Amino acid sequence: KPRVLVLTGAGISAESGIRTFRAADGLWEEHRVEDVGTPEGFDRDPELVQAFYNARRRQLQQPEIQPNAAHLALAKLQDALGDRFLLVTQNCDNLHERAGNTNVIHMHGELLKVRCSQSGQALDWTGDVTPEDKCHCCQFPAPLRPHVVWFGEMPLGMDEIYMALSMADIFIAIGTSGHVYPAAGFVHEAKLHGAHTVELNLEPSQVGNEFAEKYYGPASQVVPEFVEKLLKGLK
Amino acid sequence: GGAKRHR
Ligand SMILES: [Zn+2]
Repeated sequence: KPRVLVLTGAGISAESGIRTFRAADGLWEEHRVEDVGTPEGFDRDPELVQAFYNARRRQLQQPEIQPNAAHLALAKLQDALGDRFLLVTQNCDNLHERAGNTNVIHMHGELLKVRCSQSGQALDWTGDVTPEDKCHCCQFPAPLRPHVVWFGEMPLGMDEIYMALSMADIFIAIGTSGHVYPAAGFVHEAKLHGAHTVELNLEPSQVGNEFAEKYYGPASQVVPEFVEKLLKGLK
Repeated sequence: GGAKRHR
């Protein structure tokens, strides 16, 4: 009856056609992370940053965008393990939710949520954000910002995550780059507490003994077959 | 674990 914690990154959603939040060369595809993924960027040019996330939010909800087999396999794994399963994602898309996962910890926030920039309260939000969209949680309504964690900000749900990490029998990292901390350090924390560690990725992130078990290839192929193997090892 | 950071 093992406890399983799964961490996912941008690699699992790549095959779904998602404009990516994988940082490469300081770029998020064609935008400077410094400009649209930092608190300073939002302070320097909020109208641009709101437009960048408005565009991402729209693209996320286009009909061609669907959870892929890897998303579905994790939903099956949660079905089989119940409270013994926790999914933590660095992704701000909702493809895990659409797949059927519940209680997903979005450590970097969610594209389909916005946040009151003073209260910090988040709320579901599917449309554009305009300068006249303001909070309802405060005495003087304040501007709303994307509920996406930027580089330089503290990730969400870390107490819950580290608790689960200390308890996990199996830790699986899927589609993560190994460049973004503290997420990339979770494997180390998992191994310090005796978990069996697994990497499922398109390319190797780390080099060494820190993932005990590793399989590489497209997420839609490698992930369902690891999960299906794991699910048959319970029976 | 600190803030969200690269490298
Ligand atoms: Zn407010």
